[PDB]
Amino acid sequence: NALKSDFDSLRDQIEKAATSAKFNGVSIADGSTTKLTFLANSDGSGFTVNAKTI
Amino acid sequence: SATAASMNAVKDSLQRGQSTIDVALAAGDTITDLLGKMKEKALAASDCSLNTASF
Repeated sequence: NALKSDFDSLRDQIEKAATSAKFNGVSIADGSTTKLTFLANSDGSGFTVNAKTI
Repeated sequence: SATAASMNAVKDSLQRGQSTIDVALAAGDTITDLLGKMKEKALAASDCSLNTASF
């Protein structure tokens, strides 16, 4: 039971840590979106960063 | 000499044309500056990672 409680505590810690990794309301670690594209060129071309849900 | 007096009349029309085109050129310079700024704003707004508040 003690080991089970330790496991549960660590899992809840993981969830808390993962859900709070937001900057400006968007994140690449929660799984809310599939990718984020930033500006890469003066003509509108994009730099794509795929989302890595952790 | 009548023709020389007529040329004296022509010079005024040419000067008025100068003034009109100068006004147009000043406005055009301002407009080109504004168009550059508009292009920058439109480029910035095309980013897909922006909030609803920055758009």
